[PDB]
Amino acid sequence: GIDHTSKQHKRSGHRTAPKSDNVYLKLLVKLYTFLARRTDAPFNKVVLKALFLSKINRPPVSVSRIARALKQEGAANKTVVVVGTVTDDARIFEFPKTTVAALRFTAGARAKIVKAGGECITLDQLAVRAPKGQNTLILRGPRNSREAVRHFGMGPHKGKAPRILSTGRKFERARGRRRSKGFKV
Amino acid sequence: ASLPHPKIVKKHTKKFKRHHSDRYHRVAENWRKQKGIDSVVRRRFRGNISQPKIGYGSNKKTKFLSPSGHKTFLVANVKDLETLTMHTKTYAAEIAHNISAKNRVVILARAKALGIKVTNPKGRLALEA
Amino acid sequence: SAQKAPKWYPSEDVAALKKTRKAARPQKLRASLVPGTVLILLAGRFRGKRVVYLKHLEDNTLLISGPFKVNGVPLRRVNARYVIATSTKVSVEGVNVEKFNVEYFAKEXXXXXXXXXXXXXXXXXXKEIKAERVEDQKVVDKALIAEIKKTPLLKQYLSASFSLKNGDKPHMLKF
RNA sequence: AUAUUGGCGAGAGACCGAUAGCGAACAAGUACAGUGAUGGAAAGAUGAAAAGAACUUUGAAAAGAGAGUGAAAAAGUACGUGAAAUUGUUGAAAGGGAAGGGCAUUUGAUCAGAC
RNA sequence: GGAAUACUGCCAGCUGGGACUGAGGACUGCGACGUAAGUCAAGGAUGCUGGCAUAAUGGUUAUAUGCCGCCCGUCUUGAAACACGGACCAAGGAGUCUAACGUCUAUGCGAGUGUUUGGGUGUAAAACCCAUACGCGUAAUGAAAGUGAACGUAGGUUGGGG
RNA sequence: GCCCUGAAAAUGGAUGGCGCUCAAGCGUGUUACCUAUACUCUACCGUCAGGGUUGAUAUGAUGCCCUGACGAGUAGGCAGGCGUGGAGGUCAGUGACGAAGCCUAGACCGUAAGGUCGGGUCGAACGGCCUCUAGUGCAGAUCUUGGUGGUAGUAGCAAAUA
RNA sequence: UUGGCGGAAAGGCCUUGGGUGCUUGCUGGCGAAUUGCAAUGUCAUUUUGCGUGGGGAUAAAUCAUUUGUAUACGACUUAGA
Ligand SMILES: [Mg+2]
Ligand SMILES: [Mg+2]
Ligand SMILES: [Mg+2]
Ligand SMILES: [Mg+2]
Ligand SMILES: [Mg+2]
Ligand SMILES: [Mg+2]
Ligand SMILES: [Mg+2]
Ligand SMILES: [Mg+2]
Ligand SMILES: [Mg+2]
Ligand SMILES: [Mg+2]
Ligand SMILES: [Mg+2]
Ligand SMILES: [Mg+2]
Ligand SMILES: [Mg+2]
Ligand SMILES: [Mg+2]
Ligand SMILES: [Mg+2]
Ligand SMILES: [Mg+2]
Ligand SMILES: [Mg+2]
Ligand SMILES: [Mg+2]
Ligand SMILES: [Mg+2]
Ligand SMILES: [Mg+2]
Ligand SMILES: [Mg+2]
Ligand SMILES: [Mg+2]
Ligand SMILES: [Mg+2]
Ligand SMILES: [Mg+2]
Ligand SMILES: [Mg+2]
Ligand SMILES: [Mg+2]
Ligand SMILES: [Mg+2]
Ligand SMILES: [Mg+2]
Ligand SMILES: [Mg+2]
Ligand SMILES: [Mg+2]
Ligand SMILES: [Mg+2]
Ligand SMILES: [Mg+2]
Ligand SMILES: [Mg+2]
Ligand SMILES: [Mg+2]
Ligand SMILES: [Mg+2]
Ligand SMILES: [Mg+2]
Ligand SMILES: [Mg+2]
Ligand SMILES: [Mg+2]
Ligand SMILES: [Mg+2]
Ligand SMILES: [Mg+2]
Ligand SMILES: [Mg+2]
Ligand SMILES: [Mg+2]
Ligand SMILES: [Mg+2]
Ligand SMILES: [Mg+2]
Ligand SMILES: [Mg+2]
Repeated sequence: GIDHTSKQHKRSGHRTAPKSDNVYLKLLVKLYTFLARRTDAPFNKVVLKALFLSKINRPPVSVSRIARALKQEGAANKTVVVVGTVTDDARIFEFPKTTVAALRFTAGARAKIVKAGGECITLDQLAVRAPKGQNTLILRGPRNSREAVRHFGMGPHKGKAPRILSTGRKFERARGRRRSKGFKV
Repeated sequence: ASLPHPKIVKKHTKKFKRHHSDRYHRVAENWRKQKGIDSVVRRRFRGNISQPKIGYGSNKKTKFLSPSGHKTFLVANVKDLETLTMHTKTYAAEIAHNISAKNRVVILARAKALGIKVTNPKGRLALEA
Repeated sequence: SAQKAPKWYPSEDVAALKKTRKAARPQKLRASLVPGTVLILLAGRFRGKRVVYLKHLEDNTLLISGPFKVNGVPLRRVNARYVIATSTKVSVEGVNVEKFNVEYFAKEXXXXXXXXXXXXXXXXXXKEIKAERVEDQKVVDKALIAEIKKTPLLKQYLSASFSLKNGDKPHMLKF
């Protein structure tokens, strides 16, 4: 037989196609999967892997996080691609013009960007303008801010958050959380 | 009456009866994998019965092909029969077991006109005989 | 529907074969066989008889006489591998042989309606021979027979049939 | 305005379909057991209509054989369909302290594709 | 003094016999022989001929013969066991529903979100429509009284897809 | 070194047996030979990986095609499937010119779960596909209810005078 | 056909004498094909049933009945024209 130096038939960890049944979503793939083939343009490969992600890994990108990136030196006229949803923010005021191509815009977010004289584009109108993806800025949402991960790797002295239903002083504040009662963590 | 195709080799022709299906009457002949911990079948001792497994797979070119070199597509009535018209060198119409003696003469007679192989040409129609 | 109509069906176009590279070269006979050599027929109707080798035909067979007026084997085709060639020899020089080709030996075309109808119903339907063959058998023989009267005992030899006796170990016997 | 596994009256159902569903689809809280408190079953389907087999014959008689009713008696009040264990008859086969199975072929039986 | 032979090795030296396989299906490639057109053993089998079409080949099945094959389930380090259950057959027969939750995935909307307690209406337990609240979220932290998140383009450094 | 004495166990008895004595014994050496699911080569099945292609140009883009590697498995995890009762949709599906059920060392499809046809019986309803739902798949539990064997024409049918 | 020999399981082995076929010891004359280029290309020896023609011979056993030298029952042993 063989001596196997690694596990056999082991399939790559990666999503090869969106686990969603959304018809229109699978269309988008059909487009970009063809572009990833017939252009070099590392950009297109990035988008294709992006379409596949689960909703947890396509966290919302604020409007203000777009505004921030357009203030990076020399970036003014770049068009910013977000695969995922763009959302509104009430916190910024004076908003630049530009263009933003995304999977989804919430209503407020769309009204925010057009009222500034800008433009809202889908992923395909993005491919017609930029087949290679010329002059485009790809952004990602802050995926470690998600609530659930406050609990990850929970363990002594890890500074992580106990999974718990309701918080008051009678809940897990006593023995092992302070030196007066037993020890501290 | 068909496309040429490679020669069909079934590669295992025994039926794979269940272990001990012969010995006890309560045990039916449909296959079932022996799950037991001591089992001499599950462990593959020499001279015990074969187990079905994917290696006995049939060639993709000839799979679902009848000996006549056809696939057999089940047909309930005259308007079904007419879905096969193009593929007449590929698929061979079978007539559904429950069709009446009277409607079969109409299926057969209409499939003669289209040149389609019927795989059970003598139904209750030779039963009129 | 008794069964739901499939989503594909294949194309009924039957693809042509690839251009094959095989050339039909000339067959090369083994060393032993030379025109005039005496042969031993190893199967068939005349199996066991010893016979005389004339020409090598286009279809890779061997033209044969024997000759007929001796051992009663006619002109005939024989496949090269069904023979044992002996080391003894007669001169085929004065023999024509230039006439006989593959077409000459062509069997009469058999009919599928007549070979069922005349074979089954009449089992007494009798064979006949083309007057031609029987004459061109004569011609061959009168040259051959005249040569066979040169060497002693040869005439008896060809008429007498060959077989293995006890203790005969064919991997030994020289022939 | 809230409750409601009881009582009376209606309406339903992605519920069960006679070993299920109430214990109980039927003369069931019956028959039957126990001193008693209690315990507590089995059991639906001939056919559209009994038209449920006159009459002949054999037997002491049940019955049998014919006959006839019937679309059907391969529906005969042992009754729709009628599985398996198990059993009888006929047929085929084999058999020196079990039988049965796997690989391969001979012999016999048998059968599809063929065009 | 002169050779020969054995032994070990090489040949992009030559030839005879034998058995198994024939995948693929237009052409694309690498080559070879050629003065030349072209041919070839060069990215996988074709050419010639015979018998039979008819139970013959093949399938199934009974049987014989060679060789192999302990009785299944189960606990056990270890079961053919002188460990346990199993005479036989049919029907029944064992990870379910709910309250609250975790990770993951899907869908909606998105700094918001959740119509269905209730009200409106209705082809009536459906479907459709809706006020105010309330839940969870948008702020933490302390036992508490209590305080409550921009020196800087929301900072510097090192990587970092695009 | 070999061989012998030393050397005694219970049913009959075990270099596996037969039997072998310049061996068919022991020591050694040289070749030839037999044979595994191992190795090599080819075909086919599946899995994984890397890659090509709807560019206007018929019938699957979860598709077609190319190349390579790999394939033991209890407890256990995941994936694709077959089967059953009911539900929404659909084939203007099948049916008294025979629906379902049962029978069949008759045929075909599938690695298999099973599916399909033919014949016999039978007499009123029933399937394919896309989805929904579950009281959804049996060989075992000294399982539960009913039915029936071997045992077996056997044990037995013998107190109280006839 | 004349004689002999063979009891280990002899079922055969020699021999006299004539009849009859063949004789490749030698010398000749005719025939063979087409079974088509190979297909065991069938010839052997075992029983058993019928059929023609001739020779031949012309019985027993069991049950039932019966004895008791025997006996669980069969079996055994006797007798009966
Ligand atoms: Mg391997
Ligand atoms: Mg099969
Ligand atoms: Mg074990
Ligand atoms: Mg109530
Ligand atoms: Mg009940
Ligand atoms: Mg009592
Ligand atoms: Mg009944
Ligand atoms: Mg009635
Ligand atoms: Mg009837
Ligand atoms: Mg009964
Ligand atoms: Mg009754
Ligand atoms: Mg009945
Ligand atoms: Mg039975
Ligand atoms: Mg050498
Ligand atoms: Mg080929
Ligand atoms: Mg040239
Ligand atoms: Mg055969
Ligand atoms: Mg053995
Ligand atoms: Mg133990
Ligand atoms: Mg065991
Ligand atoms: Mg023991
Ligand atoms: Mg125990
Ligand atoms: Mg027991
Ligand atoms: Mg000793
Ligand atoms: Mg011994
Ligand atoms: Mg010894
Ligand atoms: Mg040994
Ligand atoms: Mg030995
Ligand atoms: Mg030795
Ligand atoms: Mg791939
Ligand atoms: Mg495995
Ligand atoms: Mg089905
Ligand atoms: Mg149910
Ligand atoms: Mg039916
Ligand atoms: Mg059966
Ligand atoms: Mg259950
Ligand atoms: Mg069951
Ligand atoms: Mg059972
Ligand atoms: Mg089990
Ligand atoms: Mg039991
Ligand atoms: Mg009993
Ligand atoms: Mg008794
Ligand atoms: Mg009594
Ligand atoms: Mg007694
Ligand atoms: Mg008494």
